[PDB]
Amino acid sequence: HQEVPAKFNFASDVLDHWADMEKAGKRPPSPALWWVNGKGKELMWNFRELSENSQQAANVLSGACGLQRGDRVAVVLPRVPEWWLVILGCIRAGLIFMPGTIQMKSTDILYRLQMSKAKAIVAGDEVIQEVDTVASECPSLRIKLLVSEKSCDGWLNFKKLLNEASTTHHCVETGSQEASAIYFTSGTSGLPKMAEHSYSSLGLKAKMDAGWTGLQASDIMWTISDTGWILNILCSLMEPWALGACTFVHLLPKFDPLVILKTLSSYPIKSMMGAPIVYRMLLQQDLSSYKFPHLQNCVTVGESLLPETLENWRAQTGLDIRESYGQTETGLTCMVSKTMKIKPGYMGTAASCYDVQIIDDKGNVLPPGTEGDIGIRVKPIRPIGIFSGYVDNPDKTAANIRGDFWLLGDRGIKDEDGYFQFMGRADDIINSSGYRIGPSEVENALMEHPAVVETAVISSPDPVRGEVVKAFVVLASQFLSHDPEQLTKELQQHVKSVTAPYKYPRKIEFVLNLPKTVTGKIQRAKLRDKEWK
Ligand SMILES: CCCC(=O)SCCNC(=O)CCNC(=O)[C@@H](O)C(C)(C)COP(=O)(O)OP(=O)(O)OC[C@H]1O[C@@H](n2cnc3c(N)ncnc32)[C@H](O)[C@@H]1OP(=O)(O)O
Ligand SMILES: Nc1ncnc2c1ncn2[C@@H]1O[C@H](COP(=O)(O)O)[C@@H](O)[C@H]1O
Repeated sequence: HQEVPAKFNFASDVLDHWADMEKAGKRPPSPALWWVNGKGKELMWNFRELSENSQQAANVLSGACGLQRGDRVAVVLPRVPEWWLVILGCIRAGLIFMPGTIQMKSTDILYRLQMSKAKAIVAGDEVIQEVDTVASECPSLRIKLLVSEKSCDGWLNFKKLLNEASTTHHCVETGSQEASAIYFTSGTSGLPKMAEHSYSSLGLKAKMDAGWTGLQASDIMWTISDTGWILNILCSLMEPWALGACTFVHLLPKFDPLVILKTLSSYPIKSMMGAPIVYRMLLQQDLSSYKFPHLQNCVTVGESLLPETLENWRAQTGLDIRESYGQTETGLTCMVSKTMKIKPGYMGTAASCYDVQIIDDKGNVLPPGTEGDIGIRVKPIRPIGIFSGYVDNPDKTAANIRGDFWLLGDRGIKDEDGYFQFMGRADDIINSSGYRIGPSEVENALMEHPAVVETAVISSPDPVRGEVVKAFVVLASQFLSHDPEQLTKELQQHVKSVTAPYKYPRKIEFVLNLPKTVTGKIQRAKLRDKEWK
């Protein structure tokens, strides 16, 4: 059960509120999207322009391309304004948007198009070849829209059609619970599932969290993220636009901490969001060379924020980092808001929609100080912000419900004030530098190589990245004579070539056998335990 309005749409109910206010002269034209490429190109839309231009977006998707309410549109773009325009476009036209990363390889993309039966893909120069390799294998795929300075046979020209489109679109009266986005999400075993979010679970939820960061209507916030991750829709797009604030985007084509540091010291960025690894890379630089007195709010999600990282950032910049915690399925689940005291090593308290608790094997709420499983009350009322379920897979959804609670799959402890401390993933999912990696994905990749007869992929402790993907590999005997170091690199290269490179095995150990259950299932937990300390 849920307690929402019957209808909601971020675009008509939030974005267009800010456009009208400018139109009505009740607010001056206020910056919404400020994009830079680092090479001297900058573009800015105020809220009217953002509105007008994304209505153009919607008319491209629904008029030119004929996409219809409920159709699914894959979106694989780098950090260019058109991602924001397209996403808004989908929201207006009632299209289900499915972001992914430009790190994807052809098989990654095939898997998503076939699984989702997408009717459209909106891509850039990065993956176009990749897509063309597999498009003929996707019978539901009708529309291929390319965001590029070049045109290409078989691709519609987004930037041209956009410019040709009307600035008036009639926004669809989308329902609160109606599908708006699918985000593919990795699991403890098997390949990625389709996590479906509603118009409310993203848009209403973000409206209600808006401000936790410390952002005000007149500030600029820079979220540093691949456009594919849910971080992007919630913090780069919805958080600021809920408040009428401006969102900053740097193409940041190579993730360069020095460019980050120069950007912070050259623009009036008030808030920044990024995974802890971003703050760690930044700390490896010489921050004395930079000053950014305008920056006041630094937040993080995706990984545990190390007390030492928190400490050093404070020492080196005079600023706190306020942590938050969540997953694709739940969004922002816990946070340290601007006014809360920071407890090093704790990720904050429940998002305001959520009853978050530590729960036992039978689903009972545990007392403070007791380790258990972290859970969001979803019965009898399902809170605004929880996703709608795994598409086509209600069993897997049912499988993460225990009693009245949805299970995050993380262990934790709750203190006396309701602050949560993360105590580890309870399953085989790997978290490496803020990525959520399914072990089967990396295993299948390795198994394609003739050298690998059997493999198990588990997490390995790493100072810098927290945790890295490690493979245990049983070798085809022919290969026992190869140089190990050479063979390791060959295998690493192989994984990187067939699936998004971020998941490759940074460590590989060759072994004669993998431990198993009497039923013949590999005991990753066993390997994982031995690998830690
Ligand atoms: C409510 C929940 C919200 C959320 O938290 S959503 C989750 C948020 N998570 C994140 O944002 C993840 C953030 N972390 C990162 O982005 C980091 O990985 C970070 C900061 C960019 C550092 O990245 P890098 O080490 O440069 O690269 P990477 O860690 O992504 O690993 C990729 C490996 O492969 C390479 N690669 C990348 N693109 C490639 C390409 N197109 N072709 C061939 N190779 C490529 C890359 O060099 C790296 O390999 P290597 O370490 O150099 O051997
Ligand atoms: N603040 C944090 N501390 C520790 N782990 C986190 C934090 N935020 C996110 N995670 C991990 O990342 C997962 C979410 O991955 P994703 O679904 O890609 O957002 C969670 O289930 C946690 O395992």
